[PDB]
Amino acid sequence: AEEEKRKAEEEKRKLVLVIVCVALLLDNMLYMVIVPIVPDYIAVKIGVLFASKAILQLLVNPLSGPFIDRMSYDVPLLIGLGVMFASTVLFAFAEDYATLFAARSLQGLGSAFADTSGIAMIADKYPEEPERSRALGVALAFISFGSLVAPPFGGILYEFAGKRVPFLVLAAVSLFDALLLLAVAKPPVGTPIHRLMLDPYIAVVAGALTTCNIPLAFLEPTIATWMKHTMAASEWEMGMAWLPAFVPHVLGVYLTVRLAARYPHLQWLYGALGLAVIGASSCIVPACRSFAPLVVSLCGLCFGIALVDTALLPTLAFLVDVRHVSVYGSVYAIADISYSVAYALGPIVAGHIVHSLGFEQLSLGMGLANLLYAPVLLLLRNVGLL
Ligand SMILES: CC(=O)OCC[N+](C)(C)C
Repeated sequence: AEEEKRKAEEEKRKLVLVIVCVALLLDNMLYMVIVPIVPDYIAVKIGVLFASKAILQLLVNPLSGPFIDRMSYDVPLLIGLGVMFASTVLFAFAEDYATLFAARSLQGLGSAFADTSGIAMIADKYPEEPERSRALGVALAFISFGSLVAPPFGGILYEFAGKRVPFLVLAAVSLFDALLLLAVAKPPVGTPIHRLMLDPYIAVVAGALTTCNIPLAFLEPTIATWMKHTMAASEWEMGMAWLPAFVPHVLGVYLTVRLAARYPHLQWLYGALGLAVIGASSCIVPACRSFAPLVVSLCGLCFGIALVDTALLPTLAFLVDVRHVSVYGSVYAIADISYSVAYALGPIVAGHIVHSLGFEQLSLGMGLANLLYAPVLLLLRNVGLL
């Protein structure tokens, strides 16, 4: 009678959860597999390429906020996966420099239309605290799986085949996922965004996401030359250095979901612990001389970003549910802005800072920026009262 429709609605919930998580996995695969291929095909500006992706993702998101607010979620998710498919097909036969440039900018456009609406859709069909925390935890777990084990197993199959075959196969996989979303999904006025910068705790979560995401923006185009300069830097362990930093991320997301379920007041405290672990994991970086201490420092850094993201995105959706209209367009767009600011300031400025100032000084300044934004989360003792 009723339980038939309830189990059908549970299937329709879990199915779009698995589909959007696989879409996010392929998205982060496509972000992290392209970066060792563009310097092979040359013939600062490479930083102009990557920061152009991030700056186009920055410029679309306030303009795109009302598009997810004023309309539904299935249409921008379909637009996002379609633009991402077109970008991957453009990367399949990207020959000149302008081809790579336009393809990377369209990948940023697909980011702005896909990732924000996907994290909104996962946080829309769970209007309750432990299930929303579990769903966002599994979403960030697949995002971390992509961004932290996909580039080695993409580069391995890049070595002995080329690039024309596997990018077309992976774009066909992404279009297969988009057609499955079309086959099963079957396709109020919200709160504006120009007031949300004057909304203070939204701004606190935005600054915390930016300071959380700043080490992976200022270390991924940076640590590679620091392998050759100081470290022994074997190729198996230079290419696969980010592979062991996956299991602490899943351990951190399980700890954060478990401490968010058993405790409704310890989101922000373990989030400040996450910022503290990010700051300490940035400060350890000069002291490492051999390989495995650097590995465990990167593992601590990914543990910290897992804690911070899983403790603050349900807090962000909770704050939208408390104070404003229950829509999820512009506020995860503020979250994506908080990603794009760090990933825009990263690749251009990091190499010039290291070549001018030094790498130990940059790492200490980054750790001090983390640990001095750590007393900004003192204010979040007044959220669970609401
Ligand atoms: C590459 C990217 O989209 O940044 C978010 C991934 N994360 C949460 C692991 C840093």
